[PDB]
Amino acid sequence: RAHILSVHLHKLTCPHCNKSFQRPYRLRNHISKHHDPEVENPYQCTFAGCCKEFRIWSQLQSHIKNDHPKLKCPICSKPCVGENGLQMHMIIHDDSLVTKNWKCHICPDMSFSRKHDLLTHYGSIHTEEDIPLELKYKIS
DNA sequence: AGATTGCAGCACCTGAGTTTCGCGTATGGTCACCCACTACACTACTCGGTCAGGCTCTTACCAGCTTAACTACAGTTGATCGGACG
Ligand SMILES: [Zn+2]
Ligand SMILES: [Zn+2]
Ligand SMILES: [Zn+2]
Ligand SMILES: [Zn+2]
Repeated sequence: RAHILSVHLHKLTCPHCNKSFQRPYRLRNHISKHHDPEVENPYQCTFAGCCKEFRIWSQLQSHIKNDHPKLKCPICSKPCVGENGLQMHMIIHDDSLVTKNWKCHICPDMSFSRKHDLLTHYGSIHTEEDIPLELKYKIS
């Protein structure tokens, strides 16, 4: 895989000056300046569904760090991008919309009908230690 | 009534119709081995983004002046706007 990407598919080289760069990111920045079109805003947001464009690389660095920070779900630690990403993923845990089933983390048999009732099993066969966070998190 | 002779009865070697058999030749059947394909979960090296380090370029200068434009003061006229008409 490395041989193909270093002897035949020269993807890390400039299309114009024939320098090369240690990551595609720096090649992109290089093309955006040293071989740039007459465009006023040489930088464009690299992320999903974002259409914004910028004059100086520092403003793009700021925009990525502000509006596309890479987060982990507070409950399930799965990664997501930006405020919308977190708010979209938080629906999955929501007990008002997602009228989910109720089970033990270990015991195969459980089949509760309400959240308060599920805490009886975790309060007796387990205890207040090693209950799952989605059950515990009365955060709203 | 004897010398010549046939009948036919005895016994033992022999022959086929009939049978049981052995094998060929070949066929369906047991079952043991090991192969091919598939696949859930995994191993591990690379690529990639991000960050620092610190060497690097390039700015534009102080008050004044002296080369260059605006940036406020200013006046009659627009035609959206309110709110009420059709
Ligand atoms: Zn180049
Ligand atoms: Zn963006
Ligand atoms: Zn979550
Ligand atoms: Zn249990």
